[PDB]
Order: sequence, then structure tokens, then C-alpha cells
Amino acid sequence: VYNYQPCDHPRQPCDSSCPCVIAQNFCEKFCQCSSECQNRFPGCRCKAQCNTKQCPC
Amino acid sequence: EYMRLRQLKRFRRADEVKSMFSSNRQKILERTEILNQEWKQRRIQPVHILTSVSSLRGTRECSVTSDLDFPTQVIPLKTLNAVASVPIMYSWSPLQQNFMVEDPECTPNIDGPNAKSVQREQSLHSFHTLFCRRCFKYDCFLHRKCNYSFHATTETALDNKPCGPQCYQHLEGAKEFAAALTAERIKPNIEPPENVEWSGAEASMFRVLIGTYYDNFCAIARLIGTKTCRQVYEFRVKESSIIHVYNYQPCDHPRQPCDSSCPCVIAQNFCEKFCQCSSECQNRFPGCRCKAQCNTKQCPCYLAVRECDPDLCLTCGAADHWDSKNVSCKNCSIQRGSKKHLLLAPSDVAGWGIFIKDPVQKNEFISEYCGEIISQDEADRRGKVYDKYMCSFLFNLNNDFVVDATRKGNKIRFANHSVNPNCYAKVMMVNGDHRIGIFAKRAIQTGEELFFDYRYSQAD
Ligand SMILES: [Zn+2]
Ligand SMILES: [Zn+2]
Ligand SMILES: [Zn+2]
Ligand SMILES: [Zn+2]
Ligand SMILES: [Zn+2]
Ligand SMILES: [Zn+2]
Ligand SMILES: [Zn+2]
Ligand SMILES: [Zn+2]
Ligand SMILES: [Zn+2]
Ligand SMILES: [Zn+2]
Ligand SMILES: [Zn+2]
Ligand SMILES: [Zn+2]
Ligand SMILES: [Zn+2]
Repeated sequence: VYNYQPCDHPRQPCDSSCPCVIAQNFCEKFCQCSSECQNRFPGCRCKAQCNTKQCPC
Repeated sequence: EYMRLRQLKRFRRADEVKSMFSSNRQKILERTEILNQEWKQRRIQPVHILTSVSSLRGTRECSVTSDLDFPTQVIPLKTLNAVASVPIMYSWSPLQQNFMVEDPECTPNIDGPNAKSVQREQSLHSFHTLFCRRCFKYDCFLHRKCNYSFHATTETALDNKPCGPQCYQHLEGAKEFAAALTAERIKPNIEPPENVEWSGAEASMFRVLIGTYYDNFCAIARLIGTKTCRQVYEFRVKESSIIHVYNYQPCDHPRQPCDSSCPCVIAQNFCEKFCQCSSECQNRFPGCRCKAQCNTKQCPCYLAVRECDPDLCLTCGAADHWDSKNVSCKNCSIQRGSKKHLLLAPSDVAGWGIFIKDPVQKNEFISEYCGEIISQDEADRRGKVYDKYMCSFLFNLNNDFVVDATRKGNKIRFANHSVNPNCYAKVMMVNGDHRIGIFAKRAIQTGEELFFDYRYSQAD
């Protein structure tokens, strides 16, 4: 597991041509890609405590 | 020989049919006598059958030509006023859920005076062969599986003191014998036992209940009739001396856990509650700890395109308030069966069309495309039958499942087709079964006919 290296490419999907995809890592807030990026990690909507395997994180 | 017997049988049949015809004729004569008496009770108004008028409206006249030696009578045509027609359609059976289409004999009854003892195959085989654990039904139509069953085939405290009547524990030196005989099943009862006759039904019920309650005596005597606890221990002692998404098919393999040797792993499906694996199974689906509405594309349920299992997704809203309106979680509408009202009217394009009564926002549940579940070959046959008159309703649900709503469906069967659809359908796995839901592509207006693109289905 590698640290999330940000990618900056507006109006460009991250799919087979992005370092985040090559590293099997999600685009984070620091990534400057489109807000509807494919690899963007959806914020988990836990009620609390985020300690069950239920949360994707 | 054979010819004589055949002739005798033919003569007997002829006599029988002659007598039957005579009797039926007598009955018919009586009924026609009373019928003609009723007919002659009142006469009819004189129908002179006048020849209307002589060109009252000055229209065309009928040239009724008599082929015999008679003149051609003339009569003006009295035209009949027109009546509005209705588009053609066939009858169908209303339906809400799915309906799949197929494509020494027994132990006596404890009910009634007749009874005996059943121990060849325990005492519980009528209610075990027929089972549908998914929705708790007997011989369910929804799940007509292989059904291997056929032909109708724990710590607790000791009951100290004689609760109510005399107890088996209160007997002098019986508990150690009980411990001994359960130890071997992996002072003591020296007093002679009583001799009381026991009915076959009572014995069978006692055996069945002892198969579960085990050392419990007070409760098993309470449920049974009479059945003294000392006598219960007596029978217990006597018996020892005497002797591409697929359906979520449940897994019950005890040879190995669910890992490369399970149908669920083969079908890449989460082991739901009906699976008989360990509670810590790898394929077990973690629930949602979602705050509300379960519509974040992230939600593992939404990522997996799945519904919310009531036994797993607990705080999400898939279990609380079962008998109420739509729950907080928006990924449970199809499971509850709640949809939007639809209407039927002549379509502005062709034939009939479904017009929704209320507006639907973007990605909002409207209806479920239910009907009759048929196999792929059965789907082909049904589609050919329906297209014989150039109208098909076949839809794709799973890899080997097809929903058809021609002879049995809902109002959502009449979906119009347009290059700019106002609705779209997606398949979601609800409680281990696959269902088709109807969703609006845009904020459709009130009363507009719903549009559905047929390219997604097998038939476009
Ligand atoms: Zn990128
Ligand atoms: Zn990205
Ligand atoms: Zn990125
Ligand atoms: Zn998170
Ligand atoms: Zn968290
Ligand atoms: Zn979380
Ligand atoms: Zn069922
Ligand atoms: Zn399994
Ligand atoms: Zn399983
Ligand atoms: Zn399992
Ligand atoms: Zn969820
Ligand atoms: Zn949910
Ligand atoms: Zn869920």
C-alpha cells in the first residue's frame, strides 16, 4: 500500500492513465482531477466510531 | 369368447345410453312444459314491422331485389351513429411479486382418534420436507428449487423441588442415573417404577419434545397431557433399557469453509443470513453503519449494486419500522414493495401507454417490472408466442432469469420507447433475490407518458 500521490489533470478521467490507478490508490482531496473522478474515494457515512469492518476505510 | 363378452358389453352400454336418453328426454319435456307455460303467461306487443318512412331525410334508398317474381322494394337507409373505438389488448392476471413457472405410503395422523408411535424417521417429517426458509412458506412458488427432500421425508439449571406435582429430580436417586445415561450416550433408580398405559400419540409427542428439551422435565410435563415427571423419568429409563449477477443460493457445506469450495464463492456472492456457514465467514457481507438514506454511491451496498439485508444492515434503516411508510434508507423501497401509482390510457405514439399520476425526481423509484419468471428457453418460447401478434414484454433480470408480464404483470408493463427516455431501470439484489426497479432519468412532469429505452433489454 502506497501513500496517495496527488494527480493534477483537469477534465481528464483517472483510468489506466493515472499514477493513482497504477498504484491501486484512491484520488484524495489533494488530487486536482475532475470532481466526478472514477478513483475518487467516497467519504464513508458512518454513524460513529468507524471501527467496524463495515466502513470501506 | 372375447367376441361374446365384447358384444354383451356393447349391448349393456347401448341399453344404458338408451335409458339415459329416455330419462333426459322426460326431464327435458317437463322443463319445456313449465317453460312454455311461462312463455304463454303473457303475450307480446303487436310488432307490425312498418317499413319506416318514404325518404324522410332524402338520403339513399335500399334496393332490396327479390330474385323471384316480385318488385324491388325501396327503403331509405337509416344510418347508425358512430361509436369511439378502443386500442386492442389482451387480458392479464394482476400480480405484485414474482411468480416462477415450472419447466406404508406415509405415517398416520396424530389428529383424530387413530394414533400410534412413529420412530422410524423421528416424528417430524411432514413439516420438514416442504420448507422455504427464505420467506417462511410451505411449498413456495417463488423458490421451486431442486428440493432434495421429497415424499414427506442449551445449559439450564436443575429442576429442584417437585414443581407442582412430583418431579423426577425429587425422586430418591435418579439424577445420578440420568447423568450416567447421558454420559454413556456420548441407589440409582432402585425403586420400582409405575405401570401406566401411554397412548401412541402421547409417546410420539413425548419423544419429539425430549429430542429438544432433553433434561428439562417440568416444562415438558406442562406442555404434555398428564405426563408425570416421575413417570417421564420412568419412560426415559425404559427407552434406554429397550434400546452477470446470479441468485444467492444458500450454502450448507460442512467439509470446508467458504473459500474456493463454496457455491457463493463460485457465484461471487456474499453469504447472506440463509447461508449455513460460520458466523465469521469470509464472504459474509458487512452491514451499513450509514447515517441515513444509503444513497452515497460509495456505500459498499451501492458499490456492489445491492439492497440492504435486514439482518445485517441494522442501523441503516433496513430493519426498524417494518410496518410503516418508506424507511430512511432509500435502498429499501423495492424490498418493501412500495412503488408509485401508474395509469393506463391510449398512448400518443401507439397502442396503450402508462402515465404516472405524480412527478418523479431524478433517480427515484417508480415501479417494479414484475411478472412471471421463466427460464431462457421458456423465455424464448413465451417471447415467440407474444410476438406472434407483434407485442413483446420480455425483460432481462439475471443471467439465467427473465421476467415476462404478458399474461401476468402490473401497470408498468406498457412502457413507451423514445430516443430521449424519461425513465431508466436498474437491477438490484434484494434479500438474496434479484428484482427490477423503475427509476426516472430526469424530473419528469406530471401526467407525461413514461419512456423506456429498449436497447438495455435483450429485445430492442
Ligand atoms: Zn489522476
Ligand atoms: Zn482522479
Ligand atoms: Zn489522483
Ligand atoms: Zn471514512
Ligand atoms: Zn471514520
Ligand atoms: Zn468508516
Ligand atoms: Zn418462498
Ligand atoms: Zn458457503
Ligand atoms: Zn453462502
Ligand atoms: Zn459463507
Ligand atoms: Zn449503506
Ligand atoms: Zn441502506
Ligand atoms: Zn446495506
